Amino acid sequence: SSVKDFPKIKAIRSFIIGGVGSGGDYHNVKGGHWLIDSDISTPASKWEQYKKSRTSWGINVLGSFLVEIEATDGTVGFATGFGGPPACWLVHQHFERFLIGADPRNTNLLFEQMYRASMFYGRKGLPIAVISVIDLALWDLLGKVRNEPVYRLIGGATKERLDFYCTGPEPTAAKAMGFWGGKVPLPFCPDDGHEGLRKNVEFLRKHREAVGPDFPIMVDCYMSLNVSYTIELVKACLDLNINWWEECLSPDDTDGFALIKRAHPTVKFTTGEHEYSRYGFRKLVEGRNLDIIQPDVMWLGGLTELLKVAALAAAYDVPVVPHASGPYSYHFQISQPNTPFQEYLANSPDGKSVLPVFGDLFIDEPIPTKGYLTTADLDKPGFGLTINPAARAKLIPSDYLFK
Amino acid sequence: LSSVKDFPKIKAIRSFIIGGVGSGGDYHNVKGGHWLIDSDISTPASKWEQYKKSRTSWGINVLGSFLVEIEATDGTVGFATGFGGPPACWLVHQHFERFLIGADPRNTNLLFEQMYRASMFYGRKGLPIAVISVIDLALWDLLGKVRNEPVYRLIGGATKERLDFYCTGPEPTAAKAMGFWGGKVPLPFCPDDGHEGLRKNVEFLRKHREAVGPDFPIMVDCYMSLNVSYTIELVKACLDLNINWWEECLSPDDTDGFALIKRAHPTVKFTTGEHEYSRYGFRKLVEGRNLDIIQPDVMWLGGLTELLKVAALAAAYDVPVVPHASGPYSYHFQISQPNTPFQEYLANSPDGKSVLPVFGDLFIDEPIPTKGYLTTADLDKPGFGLTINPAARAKLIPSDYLFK
Amino acid sequence: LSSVKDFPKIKAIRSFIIGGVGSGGDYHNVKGGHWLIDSDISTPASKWEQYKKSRTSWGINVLGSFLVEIEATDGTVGFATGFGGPPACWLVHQHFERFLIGADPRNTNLLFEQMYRASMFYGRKGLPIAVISVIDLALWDLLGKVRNEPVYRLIGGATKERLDFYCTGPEPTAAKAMGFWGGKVPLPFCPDDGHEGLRKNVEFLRKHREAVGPDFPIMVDCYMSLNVSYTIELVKACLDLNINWWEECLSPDDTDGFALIKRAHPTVKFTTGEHEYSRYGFRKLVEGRNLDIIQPDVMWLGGLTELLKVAALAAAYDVPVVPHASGPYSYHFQISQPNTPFQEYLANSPDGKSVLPVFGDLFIDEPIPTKGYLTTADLDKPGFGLTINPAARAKLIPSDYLFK
Amino acid sequence: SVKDFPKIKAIRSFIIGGVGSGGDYHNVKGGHWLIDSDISTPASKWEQYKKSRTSWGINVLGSFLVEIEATDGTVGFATGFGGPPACWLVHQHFERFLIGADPRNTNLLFEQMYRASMFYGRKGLPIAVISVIDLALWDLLGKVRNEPVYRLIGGATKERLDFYCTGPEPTAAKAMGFWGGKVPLPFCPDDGHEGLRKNVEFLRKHREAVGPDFPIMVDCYMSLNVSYTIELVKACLDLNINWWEECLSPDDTDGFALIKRAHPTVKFTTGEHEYSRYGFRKLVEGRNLDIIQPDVMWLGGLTELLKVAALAAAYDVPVVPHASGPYSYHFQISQPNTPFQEYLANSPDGKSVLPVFGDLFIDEPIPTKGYLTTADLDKPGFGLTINPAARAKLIPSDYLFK
Ligand SMILES: [Mg+2]
Ligand SMILES: [Mg+2]
Ligand SMILES: [Mg+2]
Ligand SMILES: [Mg+2]
Repeated sequence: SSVKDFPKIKAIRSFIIGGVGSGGDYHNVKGGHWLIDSDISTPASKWEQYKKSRTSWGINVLGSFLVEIEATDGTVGFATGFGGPPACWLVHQHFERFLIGADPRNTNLLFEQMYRASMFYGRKGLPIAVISVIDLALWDLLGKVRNEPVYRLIGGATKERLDFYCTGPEPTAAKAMGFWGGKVPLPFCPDDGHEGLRKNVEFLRKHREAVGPDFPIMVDCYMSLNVSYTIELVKACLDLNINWWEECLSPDDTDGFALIKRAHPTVKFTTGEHEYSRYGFRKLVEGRNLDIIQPDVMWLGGLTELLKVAALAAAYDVPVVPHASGPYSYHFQISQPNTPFQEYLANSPDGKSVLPVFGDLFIDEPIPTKGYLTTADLDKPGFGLTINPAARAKLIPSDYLFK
Repeated sequence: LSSVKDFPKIKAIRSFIIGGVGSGGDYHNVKGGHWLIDSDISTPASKWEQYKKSRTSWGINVLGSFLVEIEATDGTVGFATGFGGPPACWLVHQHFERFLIGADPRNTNLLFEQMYRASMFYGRKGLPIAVISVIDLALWDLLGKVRNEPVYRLIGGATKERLDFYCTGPEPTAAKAMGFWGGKVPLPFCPDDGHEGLRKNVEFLRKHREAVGPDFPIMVDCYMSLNVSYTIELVKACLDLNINWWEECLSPDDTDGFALIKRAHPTVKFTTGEHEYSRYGFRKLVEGRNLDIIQPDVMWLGGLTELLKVAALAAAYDVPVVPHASGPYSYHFQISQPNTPFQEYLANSPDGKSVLPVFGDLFIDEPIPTKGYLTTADLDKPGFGLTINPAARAKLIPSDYLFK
Repeated sequence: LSSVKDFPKIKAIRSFIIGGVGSGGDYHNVKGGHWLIDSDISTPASKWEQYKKSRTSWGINVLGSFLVEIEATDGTVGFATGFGGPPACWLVHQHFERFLIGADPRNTNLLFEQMYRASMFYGRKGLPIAVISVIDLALWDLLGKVRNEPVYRLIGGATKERLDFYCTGPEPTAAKAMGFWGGKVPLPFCPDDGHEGLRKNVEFLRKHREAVGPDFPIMVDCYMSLNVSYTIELVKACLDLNINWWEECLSPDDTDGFALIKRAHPTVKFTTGEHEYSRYGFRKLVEGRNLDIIQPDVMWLGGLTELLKVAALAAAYDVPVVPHASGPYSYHFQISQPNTPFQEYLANSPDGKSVLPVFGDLFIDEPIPTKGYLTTADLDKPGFGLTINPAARAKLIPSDYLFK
Repeated sequence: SVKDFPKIKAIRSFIIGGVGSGGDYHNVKGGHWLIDSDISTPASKWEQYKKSRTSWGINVLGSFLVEIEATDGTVGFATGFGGPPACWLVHQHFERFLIGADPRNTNLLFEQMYRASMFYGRKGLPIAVISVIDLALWDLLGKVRNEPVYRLIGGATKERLDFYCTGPEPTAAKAMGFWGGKVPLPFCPDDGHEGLRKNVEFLRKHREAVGPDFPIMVDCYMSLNVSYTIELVKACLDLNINWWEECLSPDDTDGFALIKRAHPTVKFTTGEHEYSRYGFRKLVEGRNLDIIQPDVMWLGGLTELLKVAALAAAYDVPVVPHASGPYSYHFQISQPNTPFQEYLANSPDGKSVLPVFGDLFIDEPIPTKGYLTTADLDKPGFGLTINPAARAKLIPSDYLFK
């Protein structure tokens, strides 16, 4: 009588995305893509048979999945992420019980229940990725019911333009397209010894020469190094003026950054894409040994938990720059006090062009073909992503997993 | 783009000083006789005989209350009240209005950051921040009204369907009888009264404990009037009384002192925060985890936008946030977060034996916990659900005269 | 080579979901009425009414149990069970099988590092690690069978000839009567039940202390359901009950909180760890030496291979390791290390008054501590000494359907 | 039912006569660089003990061998330094814990020997004795099972083991295939600034001889101090030294916190003269050491080494044992945090690879090409067979009890 009668959650559906290159799993791409077939230092590079390809050790094992949440009024919110079959299984077997019949505006409650109820087998990893996509679907639903973009529901626009840096093998392409900086993947791991270190130095030197003395260059190490190696490598590259070194250490050793900072206190280091929950991120802010924390919105717990993570970081003026994530990150970056810019993970096989982060799953993903986006690009209900009707044929119902 | 709601922009902002007393955000600008100002209460000024008997003697009621109205281009008006009076209104128009006119009210994060950083040279804490807080609350009231939704449904929904209250006042037996889960009494004597005062404080608490029985929770408010050594000795002298928690024992300037207090009484709970401001001020109270509960006042710390960030920081360490009784502004907040367990109700009756509106006759529909609790249904009104009493309109003094 | 044993390589790996309930590694996937799911137990979900009376209500039994079989080229088959069900089986074949086929099963260190580091992008803790744990245990079972030796004789031998147990369940008088050295009871109410819940918790523990006498050791399991302040107050309220130790008082996400708990109760023992994973996860529980005992679950933390490394680190600080239940997988470990003093047995009888197989009817010869202890002789069988019940194989659901 | 494992029937001890044979690396013939070249040591402070390491007694103990025979006739053995006093302790103290025991009870036997000798041990000689006994137990276990020790402690984490060479000729190390060369620091702090400049020139010459890329490490044999180390390292920054080894006395590992404050981008190592899991935990705490280097024959043995490596692994600190031959090879090839092996050049001039234990064994696998593979280690136990010729040099320890 006095306030809006908000529709409640009626049902939840999940699908696995058939094929590759479509959906939230960044690394479930076709062979030849630099993301899986170029020289990239990884936790498995220690072993020859898992050194030449990231798919060899299973970086693409999970695949992508999609969650749809339908309200009693017919409005449907959705989101995608990596997790595939196992994720869909958990969606229905465990989390559905908390959603059906609930007021979707109760984001704080739903997250706490899903998180604490799965604590015995979760807290980090796959289960949290599942909660993340469910939470993102809820926000998409809330935006659509109110007919407002998600960013207008979480603080508004703190900026009217979102500037991107490009992650890929071709920083000169990033520069030419308008991106403010380029992040390249380190090719060799510590096990390659000093030989690999010199090759790593040459690889970076070549890029620095190619883009000029001013273009910012960042280095992604995909949690593949160690303290001693990181310190030696960074020292060897001091004249290359690297902007920052990303995820040098395993997510299990964030304590190691106190040691890295002791050695290179004037050098920037970042990490976080493989960390989860507000409890996990509080440790990355503690000690302030990380210049930027980079959670993945589809992995850390979702938008609801991300808002809390950013608030804690904001109390220490630590910037939050999410790992890729597309619109799920765009709506977040454009609305907070401490979210300076955005990352775009080059999704073209050669890293020379900008293609949709989620492939052909959606038909209207806003892309930074000129290195940036504006609030206008995000002025669509929810997260603004419309499922490509032609992609429905590729959406496999998860029903078979329960037969 | 036309693909989404066309939200109205901010058209104008108005401010008023609330005439008289007992109405508005200033809890302490009340009529003489009210225990809030005329009972024995230890304060930072109790050190001096002429300022020990009443809190008004030294100026606790000097500012008064003020009201801010923010009107959107569609005619919708959001508002909020708080303490600050004339000087607060002066700042609203002279400094902050420039950031508001023509802005999208949904840009709460941007507007807060601009007002806070732009007033940093004379603010960061205190009066200027209280001004920003009331403006921010008015923005949220406006947002809820435009969307036709209660504020709590815009900041996380309901994490609980019922909000339980504890009652702050001189009569915990009344609090118990009314349904409140606990009672917080004000400490009567300050450190300068010496050991006699300490004995009198102990006797004061002993009698309250005996009156409510051994199980009813009793908390003690010290209004930032003690010091480390006195707190340690007082707490020790009261161990057998089973005090639930000791509130604001130290000056807000010495939160570092709780490390020393915790070293002495690690099994005793301590709280503080009503006179702390910004996310930068509160990060300190969470650091070291020497405070069991942080208690910011929504109308003082910076507003709801900033409070949401303060609560999130505390939540990462599972530190509960229980705001200093701020009426609906705190109710909508407490009902929505994962670490906001209960609420405080500052007995506003002269004798502390009954529950009356926190903001007096300024509004006509303030939800009150006469039974010691409120429900989400009680909060189901647009914005903060407060409607100005048309009769109070006459008391609303335009701030225009301050610029003549 | 021609001078040493020609060890068979891994030929194939099979996984099965255990149909029904009460059989397999999932301790909580049991029939209704079992105290493990239907008694008053404080949990992380006890904050919500609809989830506080039953642990199955919020999903403690959602995963189910699964079995892994690893067959060597000589036809020898090693196997192990654990919780994880369908999703666990999916991962076994889709991700981990690639590292196992054709490998030398004696390369336990290599295989664990590969599975762990290759799944770090979505693992490090939780379900994925539980999968790796069961595969590792199956590898050890296989190694013992190929060499015709018990697993304990392959990881250090016997550091003791007898393994003493304490009993976890609602009836400590039964534990005492059956010969167990101590009894661990589950705390009934969570912090959200306030002071009333706290008084009830105290009365609950007092009743048990009264029942077993002043000398019988009583431990309290809190199933990661409390918080720092509540734990401190509860322990203080139970000081005269002489509780041996308080288990998993905090969420596994806040082990840092034990520093605060120890500051308040330095003479009281605290334990945790059943929901922590990897050597990297456990190194934190040993740092600061704020935990008197760490308790990993061998089927969850990463496996026996990783557990051996966790125990070695703890051993450098003389911190005892007492794994969570785990049956034979834990018995073989506890009997072989320098810092593994005793073992836990989770009373699996619906009323907690008798001891039954931990894995139910899945096996036909599980050694059980009916007298409160086991001996090295009880463990003298190839591998982990568990023989699959033929009648249970029909209950074994091939995971094949998950890939159709 | 299960295997009926043979129990320990007896234990025998022998002193290895002469020099150049056995576990005492430094009990060699005069002229060997190990004892007669310029090497900074704890005793370099005194002129009469400056020129040779034997002058102050680095070779005073000698080598000894322990044989443990099981009831089935199988015999496991190991060698180490300790000589006569070591043999005395083997029988007078430790034999009581071994006779009649199941050799598979490695954890129990180690704890009993260590804790029972705590009143006069914990570090040093007594621990070296326990180590050799423990190694003999593992040799026995592998032989009874007809498996290499590495297949009993985790398998192979690598199929190839790369070595770096310790000696005065890094160009020889490079030529032979070793990935790096570790040279001994010639002068101690007591030689003042003059000695420091000579140390710098000494290292510069080696760097210039092997080129800018070949890894060069510097061994300081626990002879320096904090201030001197800080000044020396600073003076050599342009030489790109890979790591500085055992700069401080084993009694002052706390000093590395100070060294790291000064040179946080420089690698430091130590540990060959540290013992037990309790001793090594301190080297891992603070993470001020980039590599810990216990000697398998001194720290307590393989059983304890496995625990030391596990603690280090929790912090990703690599463990690279000091020399040790097969006792270390089997360990390095099997752990997650044991990247490479050290080969202490035993040739007098340091230009060739000779057996670590001399002519004591007849089949010691040697890294003539700078590496070894799992195939080289595929022998029962530690794969060392006593040289029939050497049997004559095996002096029964019996005379020590008469
Ligand atoms: Mg990255
Ligand atoms: Mg107060
Ligand atoms: Mg437990
Ligand atoms: Mg050395």
